[PDB]
Amino acid sequence: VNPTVFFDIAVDGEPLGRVSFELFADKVPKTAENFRALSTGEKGFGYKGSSFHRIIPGFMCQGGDFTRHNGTGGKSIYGEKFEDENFILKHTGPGILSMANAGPNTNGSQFFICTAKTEWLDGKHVVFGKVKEGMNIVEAMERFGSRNGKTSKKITIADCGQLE
Amino acid sequence: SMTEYKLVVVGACGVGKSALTIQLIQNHFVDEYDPTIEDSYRKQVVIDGETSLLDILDTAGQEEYSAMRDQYMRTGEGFLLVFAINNTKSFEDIHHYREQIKRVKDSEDVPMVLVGNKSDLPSRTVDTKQAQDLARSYGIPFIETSAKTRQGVDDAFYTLVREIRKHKEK
Ligand SMILES: *CCC(=O)N1CC[C@H](C(=O)N(C)[C@H](C(=O)N[C@H]2Cc3cc(O)cc(c3)-c3ccc4c(c3)c(c(-c3ccccc3CCOC)n4CC)CC(C)(C)COC(=O)[C@@H]3CCCN(N3)C2=O)C(C)C)C1
Ligand SMILES: Nc1nc2c(ncn2[C@@H]2O[C@H](COP(=O)(O)OP(=O)(O)NP(=O)(O)O)[C@@H](O)[C@H]2O)c(=O)[nH]1
Ligand SMILES: [Mg+2]
Repeated sequence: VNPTVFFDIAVDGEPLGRVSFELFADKVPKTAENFRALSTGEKGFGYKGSSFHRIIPGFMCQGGDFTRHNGTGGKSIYGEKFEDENFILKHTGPGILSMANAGPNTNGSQFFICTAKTEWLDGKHVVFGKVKEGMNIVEAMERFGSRNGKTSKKITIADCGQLE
Repeated sequence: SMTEYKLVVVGACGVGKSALTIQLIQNHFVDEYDPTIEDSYRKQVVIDGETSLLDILDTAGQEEYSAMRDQYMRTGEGFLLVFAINNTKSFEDIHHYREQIKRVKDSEDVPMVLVGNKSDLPSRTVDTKQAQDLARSYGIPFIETSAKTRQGVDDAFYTLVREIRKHKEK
């Protein structure tokens, strides 16, 4: 009964492929619901159109700033920030979906997909989902990154929503 | 002949490390905040009649990655300790940076300059006497800068080079 959402990824507007996620509403309900609703756009704002602005090979693909469009913004469905729900789930390997933040209790909309185990983030970033299908698309995205996260072409969420 | 120096810019997130570097390298300033992971720059300058290549390492203001931090401090020959005159915590952070640099380098005497940035802003929370007194207690220079007006920018980097040169005489 955990929800599934899809991203259709684009490179300078051209379709790259689809990534789907299982959202762990069974263990992290409020954080999963934020990401779900941002993916559907049902609140009148969300991820559709926004970019993966920071992609560091061997670590993660980070996106979700639909308010400032530069890596510094984002907002949740509960307000600008919300607290860290729990740390039950850990950064166990590639495909983990976790919240970005600027310190404790600053979750908004930005998120990252791990491309490796990132265990030093355990207890500091809330894990709330995992890649279901399309890890090969995530690996393609990772190739557009660089040492300092700058991407060689514009990587966007051209479409997104809830699967079912 | 010429010389070459590895300068490292450290300090809390948001204080203006990148803006200061981009003014020195590219002679412009933008309001938009682009948070740093890590960036490097080379620039040839003439300081006190001596031509030098500055290898500038612009670090992120972060406190989670100590092994990368330590290597930055091992390789750097001089360090800009940047705080913002409207960020009291960034000034309270400064002593931590000097402590870590001295530890990694295993030395009491490491080329450093204290940089009080955003001096253009009307929202000061750190008075300059505080910063002057701290730099004096360290025996290092204190330079007031604004990346936005370019005030003090060349001064900060050139002074750091002079401190490196003074250290090499010992
Ligand atoms: C004082 C900090 C602060 O308040 N702010 C506010 C504005 C910034 C901010 O937090 N956001 C924009 C925030 C966000 O994106 N959060 C990130 C965490 C983060 C932010 C920033 O600005 C920089 C860094 C992390 C960072 C800096 C330097 C790093 C770094 C991360 C990593 C490494 C590294 C370690 C070991 C080997 C290699 C490297 C990198 C170079 O070689 C490839 N360095 C260099 C010392 C760590 C990796 C994993 C490589 C990158 O991690 C990230 O980017 C993390 C991953 C988890 C998710 N997040 N980014 C965040 O949540 C917005 C508002 C969400 C600063
Ligand atoms: N008014 C004013 N704003 C400044 C000055 N220096 C930097 N800023 C502004 O402060 C913000 C952060 O600057 P930035 O140089 O990116 O800071 P940083 O220390 O490199 N941050 P990080 O540690 O994340 O890399 C930007 O919006 C920038 O325009 C200054 O001298 N005056
Ligand atoms: Mg910077």
